[PDB]
Amino acid sequence: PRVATGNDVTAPKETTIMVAKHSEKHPINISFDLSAACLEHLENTFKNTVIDQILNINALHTVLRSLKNSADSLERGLIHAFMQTLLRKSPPQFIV
Amino acid sequence: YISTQVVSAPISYGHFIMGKENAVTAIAYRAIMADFTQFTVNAGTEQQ
Amino acid sequence: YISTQVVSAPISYGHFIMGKENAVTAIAYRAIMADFTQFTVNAGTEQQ
Amino acid sequence: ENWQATEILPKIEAPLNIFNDIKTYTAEQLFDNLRIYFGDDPSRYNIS
Amino acid sequence: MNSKSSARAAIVDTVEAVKKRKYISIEAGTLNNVVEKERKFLKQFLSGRENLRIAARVFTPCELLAPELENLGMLMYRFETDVDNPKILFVGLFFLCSNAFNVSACVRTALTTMYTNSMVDNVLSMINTCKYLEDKVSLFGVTSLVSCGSSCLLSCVMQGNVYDANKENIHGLTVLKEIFLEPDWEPRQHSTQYVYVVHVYKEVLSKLQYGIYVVLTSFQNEDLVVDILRQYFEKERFLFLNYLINSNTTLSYFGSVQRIGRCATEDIKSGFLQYRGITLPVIKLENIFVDLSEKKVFV
Repeated sequence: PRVATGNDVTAPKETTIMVAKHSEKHPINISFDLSAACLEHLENTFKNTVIDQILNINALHTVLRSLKNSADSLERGLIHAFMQTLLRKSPPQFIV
Repeated sequence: YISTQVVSAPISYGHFIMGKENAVTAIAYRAIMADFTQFTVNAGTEQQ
Repeated sequence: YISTQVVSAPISYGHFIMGKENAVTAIAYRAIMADFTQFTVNAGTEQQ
Repeated sequence: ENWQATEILPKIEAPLNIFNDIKTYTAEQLFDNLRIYFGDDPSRYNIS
Repeated sequence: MNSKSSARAAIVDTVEAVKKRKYISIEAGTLNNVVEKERKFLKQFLSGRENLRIAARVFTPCELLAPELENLGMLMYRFETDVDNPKILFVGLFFLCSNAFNVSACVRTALTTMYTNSMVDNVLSMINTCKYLEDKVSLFGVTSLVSCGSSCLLSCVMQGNVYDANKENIHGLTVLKEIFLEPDWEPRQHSTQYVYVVHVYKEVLSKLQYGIYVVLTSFQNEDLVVDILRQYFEKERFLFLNYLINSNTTLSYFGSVQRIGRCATEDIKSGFLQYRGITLPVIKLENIFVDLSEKKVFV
């Protein structure tokens, strides 16, 4: 918006300004590995023995706990990547 | 082998009119799809 | 100056689902227009 | 130039558009833009 | 018979065999405790029996990868270095075909003008101060997934077809059109040919100059291919017979051949690369099952 000008001053023109903001793109990832013995005891009970049942439940709790830990890690990766981007955007206070 | 035959011809032009679809794509993307609406309604169905 | 108070906050992600229109334009012109049905239904009217 | 619109999108059949073989046409370049692949090119799918 | 039905039966059998290789049936007691995300992951439960290609992650300073951060699919070379900080360093096929002698002067200078900086100049000085070439730098595989961060991450395929993921846009080996040649009576004899890499040295009165050749032939047998390459290289072989005695540099042969892997005859197509406007003719092999055999020397 302009302001009307008084005597001896050129009135300025209707300034129209068009800008465009792009999108940064940023992936995150989490690896976790299972051992081959864990993969073997996860998928079958060879014989239905007591020790084999114990190891089957340990393999299952290993898989479940690693899934929950990885999901938490994706949440915290979202936290940290967003804080990373705000710190790269933010100019410091004396400049501002 | 020459005989006059009574043929059923066109007499006027065909028409082609844009829709709002093609107007918006022509404005923003510099381009036109012919049959954008018939195209779209059969996009996700089995009969593509 | 420091208090602890209850604030109405979101709890889920916002959604967005790509239209059939945007799917067709993504296949054709390599582009998505967001809000495309609004640009369609507000184009030829007074309220652009 | 994009070809995936031809690769994917709805098409209209046409009977006897070529009475003659298009082997000769492809092999001796009748056309201006042509895209030919023998084995089935999986690049139809990366819709960016 | 019915035909259409049996065809659908075979296609369903192939899709179910892919699922049998991909997922694993779970015989855990599978109680109702877990959340639905873990529920659907325990129903699916992927394993990596699906890609069947062998890759390697690789870190390289990004000053060396000038066309190869843009053009996916290149031979790569491991250069071990006496610097403790980086023990290995990775090298483009074009970066080494610069000071190869087969390349004509126009293509050589053109590529060099791509490859002109301080890091690449120092590395070429190191390669020249090395005595031989073939066991200070070595063949490593085929490029996919260039990241180009600060220190660029390169994946590289040891075995299998060249693809990052999704099994889409399966890249191909890119060979400089000048450096390759096919020694056989009938080129492209019947069907899929084996692509080899031949390192050939040469001595212009002072130093050794290496040459990087790529051959394509229908022969599988390595004895047959070194027997055709001796017939090809019999003159310069003779010149090295005179050189290798008066020299004292620790090498004992004329050259060495090593198999990259399979190709297809109809998957050979010409083309050109361009980086910073330098048009550069290449022969682009399209689909390559990478299979590194041993180095086999010939004197």
